[PDB]
Amino acid sequence: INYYKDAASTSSAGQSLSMDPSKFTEPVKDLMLKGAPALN
Amino acid sequence: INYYKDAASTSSAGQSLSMDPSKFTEPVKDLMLKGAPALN
Amino acid sequence: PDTYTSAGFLSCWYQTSLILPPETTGQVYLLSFISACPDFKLRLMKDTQTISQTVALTE
Amino acid sequence: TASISSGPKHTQKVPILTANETGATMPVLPSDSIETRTTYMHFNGSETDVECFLGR
Amino acid sequence: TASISSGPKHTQKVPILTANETGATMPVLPSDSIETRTTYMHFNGSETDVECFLGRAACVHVTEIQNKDATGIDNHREAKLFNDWKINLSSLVQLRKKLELFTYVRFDSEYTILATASQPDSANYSSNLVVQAMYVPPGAPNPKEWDDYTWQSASNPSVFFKVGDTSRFSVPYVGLASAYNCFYDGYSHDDAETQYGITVLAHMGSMAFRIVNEHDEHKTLVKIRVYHRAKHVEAWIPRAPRALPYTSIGRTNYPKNTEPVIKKRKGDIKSY
Amino acid sequence: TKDEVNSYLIPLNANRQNEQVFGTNLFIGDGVFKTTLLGEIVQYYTHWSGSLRFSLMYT
Amino acid sequence: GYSDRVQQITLGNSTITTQEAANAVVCYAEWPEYLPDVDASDVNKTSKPDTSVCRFYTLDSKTWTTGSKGWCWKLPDALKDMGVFGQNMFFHSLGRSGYTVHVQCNATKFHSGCLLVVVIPEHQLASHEGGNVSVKYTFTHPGERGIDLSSANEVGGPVKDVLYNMNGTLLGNLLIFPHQFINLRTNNTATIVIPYINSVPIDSMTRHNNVSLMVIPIAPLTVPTGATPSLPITVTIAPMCTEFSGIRSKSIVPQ
Amino acid sequence: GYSDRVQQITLGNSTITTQEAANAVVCYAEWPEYLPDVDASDVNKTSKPDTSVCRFYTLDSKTWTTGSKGWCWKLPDALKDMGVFGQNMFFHSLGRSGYTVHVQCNATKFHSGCLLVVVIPEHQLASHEGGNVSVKYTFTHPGERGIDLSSANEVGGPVKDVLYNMNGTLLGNLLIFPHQFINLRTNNTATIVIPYINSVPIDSMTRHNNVSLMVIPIAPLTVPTGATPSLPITVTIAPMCTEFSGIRSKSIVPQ
Repeated sequence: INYYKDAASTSSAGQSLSMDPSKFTEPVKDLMLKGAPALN
Repeated sequence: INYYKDAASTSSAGQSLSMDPSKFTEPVKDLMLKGAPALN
Repeated sequence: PDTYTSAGFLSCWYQTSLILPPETTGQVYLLSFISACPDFKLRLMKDTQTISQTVALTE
Repeated sequence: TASISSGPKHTQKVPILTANETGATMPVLPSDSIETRTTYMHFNGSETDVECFLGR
Repeated sequence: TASISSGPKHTQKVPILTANETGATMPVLPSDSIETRTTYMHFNGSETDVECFLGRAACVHVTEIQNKDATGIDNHREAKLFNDWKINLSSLVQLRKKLELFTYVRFDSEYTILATASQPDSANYSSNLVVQAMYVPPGAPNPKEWDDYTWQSASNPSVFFKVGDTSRFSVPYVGLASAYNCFYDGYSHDDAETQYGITVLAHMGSMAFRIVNEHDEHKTLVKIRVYHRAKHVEAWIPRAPRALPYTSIGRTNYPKNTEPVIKKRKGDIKSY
Repeated sequence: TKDEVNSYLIPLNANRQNEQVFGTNLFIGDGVFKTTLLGEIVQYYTHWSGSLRFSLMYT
Repeated sequence: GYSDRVQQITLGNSTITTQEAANAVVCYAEWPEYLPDVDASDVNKTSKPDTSVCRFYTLDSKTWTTGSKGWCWKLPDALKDMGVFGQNMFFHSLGRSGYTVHVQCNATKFHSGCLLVVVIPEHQLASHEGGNVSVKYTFTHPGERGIDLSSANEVGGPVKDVLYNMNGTLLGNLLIFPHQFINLRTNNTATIVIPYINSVPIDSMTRHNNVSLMVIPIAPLTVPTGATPSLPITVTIAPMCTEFSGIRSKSIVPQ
Repeated sequence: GYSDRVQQITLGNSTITTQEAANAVVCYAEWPEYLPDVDASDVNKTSKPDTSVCRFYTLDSKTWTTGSKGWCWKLPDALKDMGVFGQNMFFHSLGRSGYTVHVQCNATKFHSGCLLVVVIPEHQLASHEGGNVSVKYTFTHPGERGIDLSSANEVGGPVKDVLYNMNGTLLGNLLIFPHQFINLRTNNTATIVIPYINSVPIDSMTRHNNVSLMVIPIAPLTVPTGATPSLPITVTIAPMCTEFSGIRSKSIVPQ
């Protein structure tokens, strides 16, 4: 129950439960498959 | 939920969301169209 | 007024020039107005530097 | 809902010439005198409502 | 949902040989190089969510004001008759290092303000003072005396609470851009001598404190602690954590003749 | 040097060519703008965004 | 017969071929794109010179020697004088751009050495003075010359200490930023595509640089016996999806 | 209430209003348009800076006095230094453009005078020396200053005799070219839209001017009694549908 009118006044947000490290761990242009050779 | 009986005791009103500047910006008797000459 | 946030300048120049008819003389004047387009947004209310006081007024 | 897209103009219809002696403020916009691109307002004017202005 | 069962391998398909020059971190697992058994995660990673990481109150500021006879004081501000604070999150380092793990950050703030009183010299009693905290956005008249017209605060949000108590309110994200810049490699204009790095892009307002009470016979020291909790957090672009100590609000500068930050081995490279 | 009806009048000179009629920066919360209704309201808020309409009426 | 190894990038009227690449990085897995209306604020139609600005400019070459500490360029600064890109830059109030960065360094199978090529969004430098000394404008706008981390401290300039990234963080952790290594034994180029990253939809190109490109020797250069002890490093960079807006008189900037 | 008389032209970030126009001429009844593929030869994709080059540049003003003979500007020369139009010009090998020309001259209902405003495609000038003396480059590239037909013969310059259009034809027949009069009693501006006219699809902007704009007093200026005896004439011109192609190093031209 929100007792207040504005959105800033609500409690903390709830877990992204998004999670996708590939923008950080695999930003390569041509896709690399694990097990296939790195450099062909 | 109002806890009180009288109307003065309720919280602030809620946004007019009315908004019509023409009583102030265009109080002319004969309607002016933008693009048409001001004085004919 | 703030720098990072500054908006520009407005200037006005003769394009050709003012020409008065005969029998006429001196300076002519322009009146200038300002108003906001329907575009406009204002937010985060605060107190105006345009008014202050040193003792409470009375009747 | 702030600006529509508008391009070059060469008209007989000039929205920027008016007669202020009439007492009106004609509703001229950026797109009447420069070429604009679309943009949205993203804003309602909530905090300028008179209830808000006099309500603290 | 942690490890699958995997057995002996004798392949032409080697997942453990890679080329790090590419910039990727290939997702290698225990089961690519030893024989594993199934196990489940039993865990969600709840408490590492950025909302959780930045979402607890941190002390962001300690100031102090006193209640005393202002008679003959030529400079209230200077007597700590009242005091302002331009809001920041980079003056006490604990929360600062946490925020600067990200480049841009967007959140609502919840402030808690604790005020306690001290009476360091002989008093008959402890008085009960009410503090006033005014939020002064840039362009508002700033208080000059501890009882100016400014304190009327007719358009500026202010909270009145008692010393010993706590005040709590929450302010929406007041940034001018889409996020607050944790870093800014720019200037406010192309000036040859303008300041570098410090920007309005980070500006969060400013706050002025005073005691509403007139003076009693003794003097009373009131010390204000402002706590800040981020709620509704959004963070972009992770960066390397801060290694050297901080020297200034808003610049990246570290102190000269600082000490080696990497612990030297007591022994060889070969040592355990 | 003292407020006068005359500071609303921008003068124009006959026969000048190429020259400049007036100049101002656009800090709507200060300077020329500051006492206008627009300037006066803008000052109740901290932030503004939007288009401005500047018009000149010739007399 | 496609290898990760050979590549061709054609952009405008200019083409680059590498026969010894190591894939390419696209920052944060996003490719440069123009500014959508939903994200727009300024009402001005923007100018998109296209092929006259989106081509490859090769900056002047550096020389890696055994004593090198590393070099740093800022964008869009490094290009402030390249062809029509630069003119547009000084002439509009606002502009926006992504880039393709191609760093080149070839040697032989007897050399060793490894450079880190990294892009840091919003790289705010530190003053070597400490305290709250600022870093003057000119110092953070080296132009095509870039900053040479093995040059001496100057007054009003930034600190040039490599183990600290010019900001109080350790060299070792720069790997959290989009980056690629050039290991003479593997690699001979590094290519990174940079999408436009800012907290505003479009900004000024002169008062704010939005990425520093940094090339840092990490495993020292080691040449074969009686080889000349140095290799040149060349940086070629191409603006991509550039847009300029708010045209006028032409900025005048310090120094 | 539309009159032939009032008009607004908005092009780029600039707008012109006239309250005393006399219609507008569109050369040969054709409006500027880009270069179609069917007509193309150079294989290069062209650059269309759009709003940054297609706006109105106002050249410096002239002064009509009772002794004036007339002035002449060449295009694209007159604009060789205006903003990004000019940069593009020196930086590409080829370019192409149409223009809107707006000539301005206001007076009062007591003045008299009438100017001819005409656009001449391929106006090859004559040497005042006769024979086969050429007209040097600099002389036919006056820039924004244009040529002042009442200035003196110079060496290597063109002839400036008005009854002969600077080429051996009579002033009276200039009316076969798109033109408009400014008759103080009627008119206060002249506007001509110029489509791109050439025998090749695109050309060099520096070695060849494709139109001369000419403003010539024909009925002498006559001011009211004890009026100042002169009026300024201003020329504002806007490139329209501009395209540049073959970008490179940046031409260096005589003088």
